[PDB]
Amino acid sequence: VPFVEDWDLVQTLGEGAYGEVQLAVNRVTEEAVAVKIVDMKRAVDCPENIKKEICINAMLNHENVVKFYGHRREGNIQYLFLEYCSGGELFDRIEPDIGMPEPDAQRFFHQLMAGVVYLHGIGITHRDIKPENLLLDERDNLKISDFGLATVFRYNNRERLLNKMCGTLPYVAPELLKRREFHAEPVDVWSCGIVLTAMLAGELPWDQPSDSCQEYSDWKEKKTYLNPWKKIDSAPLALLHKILVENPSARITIPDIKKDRWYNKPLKKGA
Amino acid sequence: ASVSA
Ligand SMILES: CN1CCN(c2ccc(-c3cnc4[nH]cc(NC(=O)c5cccnc5)c4c3)cc2)CC1
Repeated sequence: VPFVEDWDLVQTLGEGAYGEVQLAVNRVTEEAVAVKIVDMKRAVDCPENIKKEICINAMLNHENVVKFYGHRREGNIQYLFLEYCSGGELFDRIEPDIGMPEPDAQRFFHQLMAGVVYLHGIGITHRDIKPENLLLDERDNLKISDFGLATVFRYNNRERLLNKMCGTLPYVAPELLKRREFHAEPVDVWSCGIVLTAMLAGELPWDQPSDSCQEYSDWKEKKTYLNPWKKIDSAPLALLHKILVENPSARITIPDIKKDRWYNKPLKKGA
Repeated sequence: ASVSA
C-alpha cells in the first residue's frame, strides 16, 4: 500500500538531554505512535547506551509497559517507534498538595505493580520509576516508560547485585546512598512507594533518604502527624510503612504488597 | 518534519 510507511511528526511530547519524543501520525492510516529521536553524536557512549535500551525494549511485551514496535537508523540518528499514550504523564494527574482520589491512586498502584512484577519476572530493573515516566493511555491505563537506565539483574536464574548510583534522589532507595552493592528489586519497590506517597499527598516526603534530611529522620521516628503522612488514610499509610523501610532485606516484597489490606480493599468503581 | 517506517 503506497505511503503506509510515512509518518508525519506533529507534536513534541517530551525533550531532554536524551533527545526528544514526537507524536507521529501515519500518513495513510492516521495511526498514532510516539517516536523517540536520538542523535548518537551527542555523547561518545550514546551509541552503546541507546543500543542497550533498544535491546531491553525488544524483550518487553506487557500491557503496563510502553510497547516497542521497532527502530530505524538514519546515519547518526536512531528512531525508536513506541506505543503512544494519549493521557500523558501520571505526573500531571497529581495535584500539588492534594494528590488524587484514593481509589484512583489504588488503581494506578495496581497497574504499576503489574508492570513492575512483569519486568522483574524477566530479570529487568527500571532504576528510575517516578510519575514523569509512568504514562497513561486513552483509558487511563498505566504504562511504564523510558528504559534508558534499565538493566538486567537476573540472567540464567542467577542474580547480579548492582552498584551503579542512578535514579532520581527523592525516589531513590536509601541503600544506594549507604551501601556499595545492593539488590535490584527492593530499589524499584521503594521508588513505587514514593510514587504512591505523591499520588496520595501531592508532595514528595523528602529531598533524599538520608539521616541528614530532617524529613527522612522524622519518618524513621514515626512522626506521622506531620505531612505528607497526615494526609494519608490509615490503610494506605500501613502499606507505606512496609514499603519505606530502610533495611532492603526487611522491606516488603511485591508478592506481599499484593496481599496487603489496602491493596485489596474494594474502592474503585469500573469506568 | 517526517519519518519513514
Ligand atoms: C501539558 N502537556 C505535558 C506533556 N504531555 C505528554 C503527553 C504524552 C506523552 C507521551 C506519550 N506517549 C509516549 N510514548 C512513549 C513516550 N515516552 C518515552 O518513551 C520516553 C520519554 C523520555 C525518554 N525515553 C523514553 C511517550 C510520552 C508525554 C507527555 C501532554 C500535556
